[PDB]
Amino acid sequence: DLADRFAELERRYDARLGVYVPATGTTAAIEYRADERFAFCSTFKAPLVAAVLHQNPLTHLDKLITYTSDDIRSISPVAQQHVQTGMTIGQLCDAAIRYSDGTAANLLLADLGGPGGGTAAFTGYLRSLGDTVSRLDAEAPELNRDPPGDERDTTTPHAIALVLQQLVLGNALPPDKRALLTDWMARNTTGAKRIRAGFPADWKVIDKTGTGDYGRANDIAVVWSPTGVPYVVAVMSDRAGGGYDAEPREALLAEAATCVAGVLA
Ligand SMILES: *C(=O)[C@@H](NC(=O)[C@H](N)c1ccc(O)cc1)[C@@H]1N[C@@H](C(=O)O)C(C)(C)S1
Repeated sequence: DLADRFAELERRYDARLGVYVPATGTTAAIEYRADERFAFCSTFKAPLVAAVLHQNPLTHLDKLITYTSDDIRSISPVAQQHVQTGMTIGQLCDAAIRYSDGTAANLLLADLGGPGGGTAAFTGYLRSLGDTVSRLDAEAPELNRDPPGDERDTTTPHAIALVLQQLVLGNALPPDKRALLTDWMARNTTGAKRIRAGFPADWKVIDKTGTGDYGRANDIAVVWSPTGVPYVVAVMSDRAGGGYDAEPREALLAEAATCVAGVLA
């Protein structure tokens, strides 16, 4: 029994786990704590890139953005290396998705513009996709730090799955922009030990991870069966019982995904 297996994993990792897989074709939706709020952490960077792509002509990707020492305020594997030269919008999108670069995401928020350094426009983009649940209130590093239960900077496995479905599988973006977002998530470097780890090699996986304080570990993915049948998989977790410094536990996500993959096979 699936709910029993997820609850077993919660006890194993002293965690709260949320899972959603939308209904499609002949599979019922898979849901576990799917309507409970979890911190976005870096998972927001996927719809952020979509927002930026949607808002501008495709060749806005070629615009050079400059930034300085005081803009590096969070884990930023790429932006720290290019600080002397700047990064184009396309480079920033690439880094935000593939390396979960915090500075890149902060600069992309500013590019979107408006109140809250872009967080309000980001939230408005989600509302345009019918997501009345999610909210972004802060940028990096603050967005990963809200106390357990606080609704700031949260989504739900249900809400973010439906957003990702529209972005990758549906028609939220035109095909060319859709393909850019899909390819960056396909080439993600941070996700090998999460949803990817729970699906057989002959299934295609694209994803965006998130990791935060209070043992937060998330992953949102689109997977394709060996016959090209796609599914959206959202797994979110925290370990609030260990306090602020609780270790995120990727293995929880790998195990949850293995259970999901068993049902979808
Ligand atoms: C978004 O989730 C980002 N999270 C980190 O910036 C955050 N400071 C943090 C990282 C790791 C911890 O143990 C605690 C807080 C980036 N996205 C993450 C991811 O998995 O995608 C990282 C790649 C770790 S950093």
